[PDB]
Amino acid sequence: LEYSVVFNLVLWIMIGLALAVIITSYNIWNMDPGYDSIIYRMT
Amino acid sequence: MKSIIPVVMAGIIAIYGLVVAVLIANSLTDGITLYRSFLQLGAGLSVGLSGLAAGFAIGIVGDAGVRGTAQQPRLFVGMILILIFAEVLGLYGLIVALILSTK
Amino acid sequence: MKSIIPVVMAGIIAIYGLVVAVLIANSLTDGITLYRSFLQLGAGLSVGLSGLAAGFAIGIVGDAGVRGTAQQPRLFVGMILILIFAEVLGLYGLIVALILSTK
Amino acid sequence: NNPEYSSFFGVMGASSAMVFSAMGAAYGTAKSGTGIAAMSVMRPELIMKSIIPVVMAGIIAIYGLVVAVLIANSLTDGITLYRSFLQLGAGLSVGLSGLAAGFAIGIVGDAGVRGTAQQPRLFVGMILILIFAEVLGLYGLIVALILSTK
Amino acid sequence: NNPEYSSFFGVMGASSAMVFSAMGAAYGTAKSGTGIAAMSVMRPELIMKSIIPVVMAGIIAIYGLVVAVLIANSLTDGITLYRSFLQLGAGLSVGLSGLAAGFAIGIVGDAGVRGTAQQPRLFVGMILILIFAEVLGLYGLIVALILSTK
Amino acid sequence: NNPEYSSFFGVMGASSAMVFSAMGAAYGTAKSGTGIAAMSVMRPELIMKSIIPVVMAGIIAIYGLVVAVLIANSLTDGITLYRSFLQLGAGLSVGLSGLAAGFAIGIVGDAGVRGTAQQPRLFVGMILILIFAEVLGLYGLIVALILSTK
Amino acid sequence: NNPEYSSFFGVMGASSAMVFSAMGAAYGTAKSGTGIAAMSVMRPELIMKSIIPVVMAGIIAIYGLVVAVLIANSLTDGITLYRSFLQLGAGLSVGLSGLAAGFAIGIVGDAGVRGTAQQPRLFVGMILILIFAEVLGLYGLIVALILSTK
Amino acid sequence: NNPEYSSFFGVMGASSAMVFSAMGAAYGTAKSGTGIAAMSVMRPELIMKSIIPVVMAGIIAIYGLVVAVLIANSLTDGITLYRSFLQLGAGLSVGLSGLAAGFAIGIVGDAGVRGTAQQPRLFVGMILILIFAEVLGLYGLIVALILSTK
Amino acid sequence: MKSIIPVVMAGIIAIYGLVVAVLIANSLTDGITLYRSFLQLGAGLSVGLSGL
Amino acid sequence: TGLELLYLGIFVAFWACMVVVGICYTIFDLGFRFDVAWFLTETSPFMWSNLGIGLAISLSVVGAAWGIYITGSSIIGGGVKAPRIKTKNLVSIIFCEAVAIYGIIMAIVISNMAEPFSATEPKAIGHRNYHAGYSMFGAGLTVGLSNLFCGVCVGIVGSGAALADAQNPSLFVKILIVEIFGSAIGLFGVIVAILQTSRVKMG
Amino acid sequence: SFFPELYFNVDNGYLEGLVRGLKAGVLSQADYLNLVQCETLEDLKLHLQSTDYGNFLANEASPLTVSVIDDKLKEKMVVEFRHMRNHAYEPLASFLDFITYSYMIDNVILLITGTLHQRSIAELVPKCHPLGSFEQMEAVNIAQTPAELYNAILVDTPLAAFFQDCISEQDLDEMNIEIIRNTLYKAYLESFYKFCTLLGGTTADAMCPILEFEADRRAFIITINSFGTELSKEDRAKLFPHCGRLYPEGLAQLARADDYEQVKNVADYYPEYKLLFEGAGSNPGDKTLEDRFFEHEVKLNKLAFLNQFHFGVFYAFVKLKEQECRNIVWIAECIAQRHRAKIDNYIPIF
Amino acid sequence: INPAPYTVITFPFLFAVMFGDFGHGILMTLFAVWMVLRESRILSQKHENEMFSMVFSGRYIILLMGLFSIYTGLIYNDCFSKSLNIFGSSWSVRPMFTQGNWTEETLLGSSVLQLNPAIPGVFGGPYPFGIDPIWNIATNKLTFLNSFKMKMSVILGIIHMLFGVSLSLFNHIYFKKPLNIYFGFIPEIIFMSSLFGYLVILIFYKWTAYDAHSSRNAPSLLIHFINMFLFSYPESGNAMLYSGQKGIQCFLIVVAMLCVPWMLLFKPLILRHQYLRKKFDFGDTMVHQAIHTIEYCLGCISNTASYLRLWALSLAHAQLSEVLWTMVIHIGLHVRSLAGGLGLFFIFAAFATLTV
Amino acid sequence: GFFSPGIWMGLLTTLFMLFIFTYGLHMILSLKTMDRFDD
Repeated sequence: LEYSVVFNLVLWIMIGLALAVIITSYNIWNMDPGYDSIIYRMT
Repeated sequence: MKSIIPVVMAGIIAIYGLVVAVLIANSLTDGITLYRSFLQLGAGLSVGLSGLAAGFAIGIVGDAGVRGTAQQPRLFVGMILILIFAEVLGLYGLIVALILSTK
Repeated sequence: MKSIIPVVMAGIIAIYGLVVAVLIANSLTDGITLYRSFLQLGAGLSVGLSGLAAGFAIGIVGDAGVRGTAQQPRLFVGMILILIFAEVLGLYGLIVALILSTK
Repeated sequence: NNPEYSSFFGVMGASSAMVFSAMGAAYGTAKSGTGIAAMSVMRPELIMKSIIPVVMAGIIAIYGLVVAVLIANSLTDGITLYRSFLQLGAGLSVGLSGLAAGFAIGIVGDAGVRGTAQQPRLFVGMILILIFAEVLGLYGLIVALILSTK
Repeated sequence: NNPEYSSFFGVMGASSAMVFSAMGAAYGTAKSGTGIAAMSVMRPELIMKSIIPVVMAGIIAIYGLVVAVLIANSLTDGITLYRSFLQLGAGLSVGLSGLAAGFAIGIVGDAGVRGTAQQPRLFVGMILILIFAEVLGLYGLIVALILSTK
Repeated sequence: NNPEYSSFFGVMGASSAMVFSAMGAAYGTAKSGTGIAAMSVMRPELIMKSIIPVVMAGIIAIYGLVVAVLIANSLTDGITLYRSFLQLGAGLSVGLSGLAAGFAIGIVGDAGVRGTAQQPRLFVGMILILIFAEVLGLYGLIVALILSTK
Repeated sequence: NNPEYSSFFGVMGASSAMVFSAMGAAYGTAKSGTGIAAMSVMRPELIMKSIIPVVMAGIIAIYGLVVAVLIANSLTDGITLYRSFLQLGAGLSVGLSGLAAGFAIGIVGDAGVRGTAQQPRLFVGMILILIFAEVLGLYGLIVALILSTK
Repeated sequence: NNPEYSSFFGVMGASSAMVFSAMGAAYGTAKSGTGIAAMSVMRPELIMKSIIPVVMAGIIAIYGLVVAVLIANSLTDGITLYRSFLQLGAGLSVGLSGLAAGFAIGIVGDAGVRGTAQQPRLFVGMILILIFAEVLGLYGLIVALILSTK
Repeated sequence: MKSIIPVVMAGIIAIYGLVVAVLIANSLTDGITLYRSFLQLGAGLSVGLSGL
Repeated sequence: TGLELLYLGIFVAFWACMVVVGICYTIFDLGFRFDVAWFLTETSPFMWSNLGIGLAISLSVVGAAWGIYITGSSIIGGGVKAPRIKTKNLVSIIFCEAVAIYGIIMAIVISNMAEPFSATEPKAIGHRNYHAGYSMFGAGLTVGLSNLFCGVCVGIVGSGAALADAQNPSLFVKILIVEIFGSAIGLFGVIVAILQTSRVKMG
Repeated sequence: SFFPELYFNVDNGYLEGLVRGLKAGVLSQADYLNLVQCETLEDLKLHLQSTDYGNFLANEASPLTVSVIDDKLKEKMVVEFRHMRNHAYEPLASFLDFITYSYMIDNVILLITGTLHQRSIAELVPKCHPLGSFEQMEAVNIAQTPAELYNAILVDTPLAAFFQDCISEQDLDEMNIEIIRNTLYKAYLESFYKFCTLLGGTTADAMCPILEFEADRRAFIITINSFGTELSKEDRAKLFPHCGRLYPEGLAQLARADDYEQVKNVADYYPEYKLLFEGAGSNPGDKTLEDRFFEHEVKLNKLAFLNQFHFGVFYAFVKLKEQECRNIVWIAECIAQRHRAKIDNYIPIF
Repeated sequence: INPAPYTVITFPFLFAVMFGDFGHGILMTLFAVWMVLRESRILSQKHENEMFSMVFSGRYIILLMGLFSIYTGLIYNDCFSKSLNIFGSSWSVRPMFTQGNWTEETLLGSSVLQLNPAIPGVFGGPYPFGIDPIWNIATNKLTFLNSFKMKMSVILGIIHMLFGVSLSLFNHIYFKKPLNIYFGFIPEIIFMSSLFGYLVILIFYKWTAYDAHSSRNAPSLLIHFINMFLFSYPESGNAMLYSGQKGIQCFLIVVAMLCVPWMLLFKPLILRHQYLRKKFDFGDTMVHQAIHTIEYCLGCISNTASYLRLWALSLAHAQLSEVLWTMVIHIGLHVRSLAGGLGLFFIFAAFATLTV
Repeated sequence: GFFSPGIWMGLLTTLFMLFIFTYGLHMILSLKTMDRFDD
């Protein structure tokens, strides 16, 4: 009974956590170590 | 020879991936009260994303530190020292995973 | 040696996450009244997000202050101050988590 | 008699109030601190002058703490689904107000720090502009406190 | 008779009212601070003048706060689902109008501040476009005040 | 009898009739106006020659508006719900075809700006290309008229 | 016997036909026309020789219109609910096939315009390629002529 | 027993077939025409030995239409929900196969044409690529016809 | 001439999918067990993605 | 540039989920669980009235603001050396506040008819009000977006006009004609709105 | 596409207004004729004072020479360019950074050859063309060591990306400085074209044709002058930027060209350069080919001003105004030597 | 004070608890002894492998590591995931378990496990050393073992950092800094003790004051600690350890709070007072002491939490060894007589390689 | 069924609110600092 409300709540929480983890993953993926100092020497 | 240092330690993330995975591949059954099942889901995703965290940090930091060791040999000590915390993080993941796999 | 403090701060944020994590884990059962369990969920989200903010701040500021102190030594103390501020953010999150763990 | 799952929205309010302001402070301090590390390196005579955005981000974090703790300590099981929604609205309100305030103070603080590197006259007006964003956060806190005790 | 879930529309309205107007005020402060920081190095004698759009962005925040506090006062539990709907519409409308007015104020502010940096003759015109933007913000306030009683 | 809510299809018929068509109209006018502002800078004698795309963007607006007025005249409460399907289809058709003709006349128009700016001879040709686009707009109109009165 | 909403599919069929074909013709006049405005600056003598792709886009418009009106006059209230599917599929097919010949013509004509500018011998092939594009238009019309009457 | 959505699915099969085939052929003709327009200037004489990939995109269109019209002619109302499955699968398979084939034809034709602008011997290997483009098209055709007979 | 090897090979990649698809068509029927249709879908999408 | 990637991912996931659910429902022949009457009969016309008003004012506000800053940036850029620009180009900002009033007055037109129902059972109760408040919604969003794009076009055209007026102010009216056209399109929007709100009645 | 015409104004309205105003402030052919009606340098100063130019020789030496007016024009260019650049944002700032690299290359060429032959850095500092900056340390006071300046170029100087192809100081000593600058110039054009194509809007439409023509021009004249000098044909072809209509075909015939008429035949296939070569009669006492090229570039700059939503306007006024400065200089030279019979040897700026 | 002599013994003990195994300790003591017996030969021999040189230079470090590793392997009662049986597992009498109302329990036991109950009145008794091997085979070992391992790690960390804080006093005594004693060591050590010593004695008090007669609605350590920290004192819901404890906890919290002002501002205020008497930036020195207080307090809390790495790595080793036993040497045991041993040969070869 | 009718309009209102909010957030993320100053 009232399975709809449970379905809505679980969907919302799951997508929210998915959004947070995915945006954090995208963030940490594209870090820039600087591309300078000795990195100049290594290009 | 120094090139191998961060990679042997990178293997520990995979070791941890086996730690709970094999444990639960052995301890699984059919007549489950459906709540321990949830606990195991939580443990697995926790240790896994901790593996992601340790992998990210180890890759980038071992990279940068081994550049700075290829230039300055003194940097080696700090390279190892900073490397410590990545496996500390993976350890924290495995801690919570074992607690949930046994609670 | 003087440049390792922010790494220790990252470790402390790992402490902030892990203490609440294990506190939620060991405070578990199957027949819960659905109230405290929900509170544990909210506490976990709060402490995790606070720890993530602390991680971002500590990484960025540690890099900036490390590259700064080498040129101008007068920036080292201010770097340390901002590290304290990041720890205080983590502690804010920890405070609300502990309040929600026993409400 | 009360609706089920009623009290949950207020707790999500506390969590949002906390986390959004935490993001705001974590950003307001970070870019300002990079500004300090880039400016003070060659004019270190203004180290003590340019800590104001950091204290302001701290104030935003304190607003987040006080609202979150106030909501967390008012919780119960017997809510009529009408207190929880108000607590949710208050929490989201103050949290994102602190978030926007944090962004504003961080960018303005970096800009003003570099500007007073070039021109000492800015300092007081810079502080005034910082007061503006802090008072925006204060407005958000006003509405949140009116809703929390409602 | 009273429909269930009747209370969440209007509180979210008041939220949106103070939220989006706060975003607009943040926009104004953000852009005008970058302005003043860029400017006073060359001509430090016009700092007091460049606070013109900043106070006005604060006034946009006041518009949003006024509506939000009004709706906060007027809420209740025994709603026939009508008043909460009026509150929702009024609040969201004033919020988005504050957002628009604030952004316009901000970027017009930085631009006209530059125009004053070079040509002093553009300063009165800068105030002109700012007053028109503030009239827009005041429309945003006034129509929402009408809606909360319609 | 008439199923309830049946008029909704027709009212979106009116909306979708005019909305996208007017998007296109004001896009074409907008962009041709900027190109012709550049023209106004570089030579003034072809200003009578520059009014061409704008009036035809107006024609696109008419293509939308006539259908929209037809629907808004045929509106009522007890609609059979089988004419309203035609009303909705006609609306979305004429609207987006007005959008089609709109950006088409726009891009061809500002191409023609520079084309006639350097060579007065290409004026006739670019008018021909323009006329094709309003033939497309009339296409967008006629099926809408057929369906809305079928 | 046939349920409500049975007539619905056919009108979107006719619509989508004319919609997508209008998009195709709009893009045909889009790219090639601007190519003319860029090319004919230095070769105004070929003003009459490159109208062919534009009229070809017009022909795509004709195809769309013909199928659209064909469905418009063949629809009814008491439809079997299969003819509605046939008309929907036919209209979708021919419309986006018009769109297909549309971007094919646009790109090919834009290339052929300045290709004729540099080497006038390219005219022998350009209209042949445009004929291939219009063959694809005919392909769409063929499928539309089979499905609608089916 | 026999549903109407079975006929719907078969019609969408034939549609998607010719749809995606037209997409591929139009894209192939576009890229090929750009390639010819690039090569034609320095090599005016090979305008008659360059239409080949356009004809072969035509062949992909042959495949798309023969399957589409074949499925269209087999449509009926008394479908046991099985031949509808076969028709839908056949149509979508041949369609996207033609899409991929035309994409390959466009890219390889443009690249080979640009290579042949100075290398007449590349013509042979270019045909060698073209044959496998048609192999992909044929593989789009094969199973689709098999399903149309199943 | 010699450079044509990867293109013949690309054709072979499409052979891998086409032949199996014809096999599915051979084994396809209206009255299927709801368990052979399953294996047909599994095999088909698997070989397709491997070929991609 | 990750924000547009996020939006594209959101849209793709939403559309794919809708398609999958629809084909599954058609496959299993579910008994009108996708009940349109359920989606619609449970819709309060107060939505229709209130959101019509809100969109009508909001979109007008947004477009008028857009024209305001576009003209502001352009005039401020052009007045660096040609300050005579401000003699003329303020008519554009007047047109922006005209873009505002076109929506505000029609918001009042809709708001005059705010009334209650005192009806609970959807079937055959308030048949007229159902179409009336809806139509208020349709007209409101129509006039809103109408004034919106009208303000957008007027603004960017006024930008072009100002940057042309920098070097020669004599051609300003020759450029202002196209702003008049844009105003005419906005008026078309207002007229469709009044035709959509002239045969409605609430409660 | 829809991406342009919306975001551009939001962050470049003021700069577009300023650059359009400075464009409107150019000197017409009437102003040039008025200046030509001077017969003296003092009257030239007065004619400059009748416009926004002039009024700069006040508080200076009474006698007037070419160098004074050249320095004043250059200083005005530098002041306005720096003033505009300072008030900019990153999408435009990268553009202006490319515009500055076009002279960074010349300055780095100047700096080297003052170390292979031991010369002070500070004495070269004023010699550097303005807009040079080089406010970064460790390029100053290199102890006259080629390794030191090479490391300073790789580290501090933003040209390290281009210097990833000119390395190890082996090219620095063995191979001719002119070819070093030519190779770096080609690489810089390639990078600039790629960055422009990344911004696929009105900016791409404005700057792709101009750079295309510029590269094709350079390859043509490279082949023109290479005949009389010692140069491997491959070493000539490697200096042709690939961002031109010549690269798909035409560069090769230039690579194997041997005389002026063969280069003419290569240009014949392209009418856009056929007209420029035909107008370039090379007669004794008429305009020359590079004058035709300058006219082409100037009219393309004027064409660029017809659109409002491109960053190209800034590059356009820079080129047009330095061309105006060159015209002023040439008229000054004609006045000074009393060769008024050659006053009509300057390209107008419309 | 040189910390090396104290490290000589601290560090082996911490590495032993971090490597808490008997057999592995034996193997790596054998390695270290092989280094030491081959001292002279290795000394007169070039070894370009710098890893070998670095491990060899601290070879006696490795000897200490391994000695303490063996000792902890004995106390933890583990040796390749196996407990040592001195046959002293005298706690649970099984025939008496049958006597304890468990009649024909095996009939149900053919599908269930039937955990032994607490205090049947007939059980009781410790094990001679370490843990009883019955827990080595139990399923509740995870709940039973890991908990006191956690608490143990807390205890050890507290004692170690106590020792460090005493070393700071010894520095103060040597260098004649009475300010670093009155406002320094004394206030901060009482600050730390007034929380953590109370925690320790509470832990031991519960361990020796509550048994399974009071298991039902027994107290909880963490709940009581939270009650202390938050000044919450519910009447019921948590069995009270002893009467009047609320006032004692309040006093302890109050003195912990009263310890802050000393290091906070009493020393710099005295510096300013003495300086003014003699007549030095007050603000800078005040900030220095502020960061000193912050770093001390936050370091204390973070260290007290981070000593659970002890527990973490101990569990990690224990579970790794158990898995290695359950997967590798477990499958080598089979009913088959000869083929079983032949397979066991290579199975244990792989076992040994992976173990080392 | 699949949904509780008492909260569908609420869901739609939340969707519109988050749409306008993500518009605002997309706008505020385009902000950025100022580079070196003019004199």
